[PDB]
Amino acid sequence: VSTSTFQTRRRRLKKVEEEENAATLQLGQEFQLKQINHQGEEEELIALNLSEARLVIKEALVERRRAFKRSQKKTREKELESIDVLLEQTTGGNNKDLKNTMQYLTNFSRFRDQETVGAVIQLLKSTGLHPFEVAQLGSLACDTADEAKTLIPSLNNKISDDELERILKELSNLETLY
Amino acid sequence: MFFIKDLSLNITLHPSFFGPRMKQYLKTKLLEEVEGSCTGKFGYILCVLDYDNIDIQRGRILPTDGSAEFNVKYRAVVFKPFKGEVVDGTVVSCSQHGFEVQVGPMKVFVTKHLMPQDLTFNAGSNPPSYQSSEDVITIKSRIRVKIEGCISQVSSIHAIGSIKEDYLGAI
Amino acid sequence: EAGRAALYKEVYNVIASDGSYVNYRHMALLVDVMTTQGGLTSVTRHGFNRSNTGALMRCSFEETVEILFEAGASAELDDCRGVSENVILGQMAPIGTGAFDVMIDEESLVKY
Amino acid sequence: GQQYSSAPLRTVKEVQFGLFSPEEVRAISVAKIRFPETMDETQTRAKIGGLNDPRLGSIDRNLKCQTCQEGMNECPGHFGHIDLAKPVFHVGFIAKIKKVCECVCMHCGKLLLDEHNELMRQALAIKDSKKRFAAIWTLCKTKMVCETDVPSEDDPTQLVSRGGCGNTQPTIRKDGLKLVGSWKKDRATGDADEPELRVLSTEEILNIFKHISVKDFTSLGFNEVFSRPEWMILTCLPVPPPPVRPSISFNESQRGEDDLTFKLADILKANISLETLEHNGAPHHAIEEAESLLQFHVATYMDNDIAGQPQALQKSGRPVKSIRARLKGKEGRIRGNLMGKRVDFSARTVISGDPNLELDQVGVPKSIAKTLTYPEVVTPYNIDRLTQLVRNGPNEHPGAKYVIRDSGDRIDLRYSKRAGDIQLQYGWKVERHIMDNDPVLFNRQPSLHKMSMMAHRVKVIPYSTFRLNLSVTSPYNADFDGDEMNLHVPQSEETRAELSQLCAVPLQIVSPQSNKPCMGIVQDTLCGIRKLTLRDTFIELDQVLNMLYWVPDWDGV
Amino acid sequence: RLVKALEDIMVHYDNTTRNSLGNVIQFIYGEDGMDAAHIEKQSLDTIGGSDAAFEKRYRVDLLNTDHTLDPSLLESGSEILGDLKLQVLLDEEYKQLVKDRKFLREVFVDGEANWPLPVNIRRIIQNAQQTFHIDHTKPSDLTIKDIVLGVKDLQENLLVLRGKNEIIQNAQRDAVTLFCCLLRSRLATRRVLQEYRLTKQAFDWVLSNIEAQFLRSVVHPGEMVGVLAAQSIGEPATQMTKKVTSGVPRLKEILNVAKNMKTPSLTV
Amino acid sequence: LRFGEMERDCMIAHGAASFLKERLMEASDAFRVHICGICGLMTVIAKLNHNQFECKGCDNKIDIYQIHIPYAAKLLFQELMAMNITPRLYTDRSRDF
Amino acid sequence: KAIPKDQRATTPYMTKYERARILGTRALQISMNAPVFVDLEGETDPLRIAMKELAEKKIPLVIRRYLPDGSFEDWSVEELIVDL
Amino acid sequence: IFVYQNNITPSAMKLVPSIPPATIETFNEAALVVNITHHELVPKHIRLSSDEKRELLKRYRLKESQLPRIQRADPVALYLGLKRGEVVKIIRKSETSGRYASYRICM
DNA sequence: AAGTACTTGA
RNA sequence: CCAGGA
DNA sequence: TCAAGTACTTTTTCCGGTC
Ligand SMILES: [Mg+2]
Ligand SMILES: [Zn+2]
Ligand SMILES: [Zn+2]
Ligand SMILES: [Zn+2]
Repeated sequence: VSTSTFQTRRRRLKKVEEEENAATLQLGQEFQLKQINHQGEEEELIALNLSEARLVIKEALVERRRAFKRSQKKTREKELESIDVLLEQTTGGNNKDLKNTMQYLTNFSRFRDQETVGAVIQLLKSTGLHPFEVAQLGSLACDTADEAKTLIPSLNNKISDDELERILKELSNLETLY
Repeated sequence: MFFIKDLSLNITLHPSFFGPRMKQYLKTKLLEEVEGSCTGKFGYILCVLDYDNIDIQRGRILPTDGSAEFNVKYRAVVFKPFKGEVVDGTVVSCSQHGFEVQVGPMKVFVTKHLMPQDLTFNAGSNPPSYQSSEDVITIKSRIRVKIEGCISQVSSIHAIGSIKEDYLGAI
Repeated sequence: EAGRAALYKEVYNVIASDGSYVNYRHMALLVDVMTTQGGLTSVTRHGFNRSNTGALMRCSFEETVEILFEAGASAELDDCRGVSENVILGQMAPIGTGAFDVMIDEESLVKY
Repeated sequence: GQQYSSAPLRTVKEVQFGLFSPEEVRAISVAKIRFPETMDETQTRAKIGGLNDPRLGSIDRNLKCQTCQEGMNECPGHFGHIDLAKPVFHVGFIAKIKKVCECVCMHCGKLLLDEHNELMRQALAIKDSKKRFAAIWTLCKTKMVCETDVPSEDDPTQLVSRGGCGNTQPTIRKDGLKLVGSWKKDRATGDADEPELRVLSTEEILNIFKHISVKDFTSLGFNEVFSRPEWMILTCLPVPPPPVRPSISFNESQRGEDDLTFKLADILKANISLETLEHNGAPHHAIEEAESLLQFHVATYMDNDIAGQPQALQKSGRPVKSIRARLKGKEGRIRGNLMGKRVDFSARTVISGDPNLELDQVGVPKSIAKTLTYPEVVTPYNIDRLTQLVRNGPNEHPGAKYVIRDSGDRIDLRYSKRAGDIQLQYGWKVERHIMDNDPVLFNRQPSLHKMSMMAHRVKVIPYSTFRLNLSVTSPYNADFDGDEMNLHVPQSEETRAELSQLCAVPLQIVSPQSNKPCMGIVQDTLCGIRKLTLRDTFIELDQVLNMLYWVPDWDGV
Repeated sequence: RLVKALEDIMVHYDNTTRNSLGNVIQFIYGEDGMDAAHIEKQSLDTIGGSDAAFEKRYRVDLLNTDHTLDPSLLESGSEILGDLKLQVLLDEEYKQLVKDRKFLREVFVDGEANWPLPVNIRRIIQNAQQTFHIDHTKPSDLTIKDIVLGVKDLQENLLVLRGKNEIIQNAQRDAVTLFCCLLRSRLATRRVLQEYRLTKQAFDWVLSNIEAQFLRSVVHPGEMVGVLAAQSIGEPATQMTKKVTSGVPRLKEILNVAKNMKTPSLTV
Repeated sequence: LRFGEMERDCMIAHGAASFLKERLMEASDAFRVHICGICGLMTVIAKLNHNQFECKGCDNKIDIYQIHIPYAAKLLFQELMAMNITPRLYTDRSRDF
Repeated sequence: KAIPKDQRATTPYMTKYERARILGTRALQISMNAPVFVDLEGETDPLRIAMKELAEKKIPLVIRRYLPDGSFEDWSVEELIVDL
Repeated sequence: IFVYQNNITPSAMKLVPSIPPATIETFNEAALVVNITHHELVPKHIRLSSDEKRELLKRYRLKESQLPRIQRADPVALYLGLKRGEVVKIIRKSETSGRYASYRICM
């Protein structure tokens, strides 16, 4: 038995179209902008820049360790060892995917502190740009507004070159000095 | 990229577990089944969020058998790669055919042909590397790749990617 | 309405003539079923068996293959609410014992 | 048993009926199905890559299925296909096809009447999918012209144009499996007098049906997804897998192929003749001849009991058993294999009465008890007892027949070398003999009553008859002039509860049939009861004491 | 044919009798919402007798020296004479009993008293009498209010339908109608004291038991009343041997909604 | 022995839902198939060992279920198919009421 | 849709069928070595154990009572009157 | 309402649904000699309002499909001039309950 | 043996 | 089918 | 147009031999 979603659509006999997934912002049916949470409320897609993601997972495993000990009653290279220890505590251990993920995240995160990831999240989610771009803008370090618009091609006409270049400056300024 | 997705999994619990540590075993079995998992529809289901509030609901007793079935509604962090996505990663393997790049849970492979012409294979090195006029790409090097396409393969997703286009390659 | 009253009167007589007693309700139900549609729906392949009940249930009496050929042709959808369908499906029918569902409550479970 | 499958287990909530698109038939197909020869790879005993397993289901019992892997008790067969050289009618749809032609234009594929006719828009309105098609027909049958212009939805002077085509519509009649039209004609305003008499080809009917608008055919019964009218005509015929048409494999080197396997080869053979005939120098009549024969075979395969008599008789006189015949009522599928079933844990013998059995019990012969079994789960509560019955074995009365391990494999206590040193584990099942006080379903056929099937307490007894309390005689409608009765044994704790809690004999005493008791005192006891209770009747001390002691709940007073 | 036509019919958790389409066949099972096993032929007293004989049996007139309840019947007998306030209650009582008489005479036109109804009230009284060792000499410790209101209250507790709304509430009233006429006939003041000679505790117990029994008497949602009804007609047909077509061949005519019947006849 | 139609009726009258299911399944016929979630057909090539699923023609290697039905119904369904009729089996509903 | 506890209108009493099914189910579970919510006062038959659990209303099961429309009222075995 | 002795020509009958929202009814004088409603077997039928109907369906959780149906041409449906969709409440005497209320929707 | 459904002559 | 049993 | 004829449909409780 495998996992299901909040997307209920009834594909009766009519198999296909399964139209390709590209950054023409045409992601899956599953990674659509209009999502639905377990409380039925229409809620927007949640995309994470690897740092926003690093923090989320760390937070979740930290809180899990709490309940696991409760139910039992009756510097980056330094973060890697600290995280690899938390994984030994909460995770199934067979889950090697999370181990690599956490290592990659620790080594590639642009913003260390939660405070930092706060401002990143503000500055960006005010552009009206779709969660995918807003994440790739947070996770890909670009200098020219062309570097950005080339790598994130979906952006193309969505933002001024200058407006994007102004953001790229105040993004570089937020980067935690590793 | 890297999403937070609301998901639900049906679990079929045997009567012997209809003790007070039921929710505890359900939340556990959920994590065993879902965490680590890799699907085509959702990608890599990496980490289940908010353990303390996993909604177990009421379990319907399956008639001829004893067991109860619950639809465990949860929320988790997923990684679903796409074609056109530009990603940063570390080289892992390197051969006369190209090089694999580790991007979180998954490996993205770069063909000798999906790189610029100047970058050429050097077998005569420990470990084997790719050499440009200016650059050197090997096992530890960090690279920015453009995903050309993905293949949903069992308990993983693998992809092909280029470093030929502008603003790609070594970092 | 009078059609119902006469139809019962008649049914009742057939039983009581033989000096037998069947409780009202039984005869009433039969009489009502023949009635409800708005006319005199017979207990024959023509009457009841030609109503809007599900194809599988209907095919279990008199016209089988023809009922299923039409089922296909007009893309009929079986609700799977009838006893008969569940018997054909090897499922517990929504009959007495199976007219409700049974759930464990972890609340009450942890309470005891 | 059957093996573990990771596939999520669900219940069928809906049955979505429909028709097969030829494309689907080709898609679901695991092989085509080109040679009438069953097997023998040029007489070399093994399935032919042409008929029954050119990738299909499987034979040999040993030797696994080629498409899935599983083999026999697990592998449902896999469907194949046969591309028919010409289109053919589905026997079952011949009249619905006729009626559809009667409703539509035999040239443009447009409804003979529409939104412009009042009676039509009214019948079109009908919500019931069948009743609307019924009404649409009685209206459109009569219309013998595809109209170009019809009077406007106001004035009959200025006629508004609907769909084109002015063509005259044939008067269709059936000539058994064939549809022949009689076009009205015009010739000097009169004619007919002598009309155009031609048979409508499958292919032409198929083409008109292909051109019927989705909106139009949807107004008729039809559904654009599951049942387009074009699908009543067969192009690509599905080939049912061996599990549907098994061979009765007598001895070693002897076939025994099913009628359906034969009838299929007939269809194959008919198809090849026609196929070669047309690809070659078409003698054009020898073609409509080879065609009509295939139409017949594909017809008689599904239904062999057709109006126009030729009964597609097997070489033995005996007619070939159609698929329709297989499902046709009482004995055969629905009624005989599904509404009713032959069942395990059943037992039957001559009944006899007993004044010494309790109302709710049933005397069960030792032999019957020693055969019928209850699968009991090894649990701390029963473990020791169960181990003893296991030790007792299949021959001793309170004994057991099988041990079912967690592993799934069955231990036969009759032969297992470890039938002695068998050490039980919680969760295992001991298939033990039926024992005193087990709830069992007792039944006397006919069974025109809920009281004709009641739950009794077992009482293992000697002698070969089922013993019943005399007062329970009436509900069953039994006597002891040579009557036999049926016994069914529940296999689950749930099932047992159902019997004991809903249908046990005491519960059944006062019946809702006539809101009164359905069991009373009979015969000897009724006769003796009058005799005992007369004023004249006095009993001496000696007998009073025996009469008192005889009452099992007597206060001792 | 009876079985196949009825199979899918059963009582749902709304007391409604429906088929596999959820189409209502009967609004409430057998028009009374009761299980057939829990029913017994009982005599509706009120129905027959002379208008004078009824009067003697039911009328209490505390404002007339001859038609009062003798102080031998109950303790309050002496203090009860001339109570205008109390007489208002016995007037309601008698007026309802008269209402009921007319009504029952409308239902059962022939005047047939014996009908199958739930709760054998006759037996409950009999039991109260041995259970409480009822002294057919000494006067009762009951009030007129104890009897009159006690019954009025018990009636509100005879639940067949539960919904909180006019439709369902009016429905409940309807289903319970007939049983109450019986209840009011068997539990009228004069009857309880003169005939039954019940004490307050005896009466209190009789009331609780009618309630309990009545509730046990209702049909159980899940009851496959369809098959039941089919078999309840089917089985008796199996035992079947002006001159009009009758028995098995007539039942055949009936079920088939036979157009050209064998013995057509008018009864003018 | 035959637990026939009239016996089915008595069980239905009793309200013995699970006792009936048992007689018809466990005590006789009972079989397990794999069906497709798109076209509710017994098409699924269950290579349950290698844990491969597939309903080619649907190209569905994902949306697959398992069901327990009497083998005679698996038969009946295969028979209705051979006769060009589609008895599509669905594990969810779409109509309500 | 699920009817709120404050708007439930089905019988406050347990149906014959409900009780037979609860007893069946518990007995089945008890027999499959499920945890028993009562002192077995020497009891060994899972139905007699089930009867005992229901006798003290220590059965942690709920009856989902479906209405012809599809809606339902959930009732606890603890809350259902057992006059049967 | 048009009470006719013997017949109404099909010419005249074609003018019946010609003037809506107003409605026309044809009654053969011979049928009306006896009021069928007065018969032993004919119980009280009561026509429900749009609100009363809406309520019935709400109270029993019904679709109009699920209600027992009075046929449009029914002698009583004619007497009451019931229209398709309109609902009647039948109040019959019961040997079971004394009074039983059934409902019928128009065809 | 008794129906529906459809066809045929006045 | 044929012969029989309640 | 409408009576009367036509085709064709449909059932019937449960449990050895000889082929
Ligand atoms: Mg006999
Ligand atoms: Zn296979
Ligand atoms: Zn045309
Ligand atoms: Zn499929």
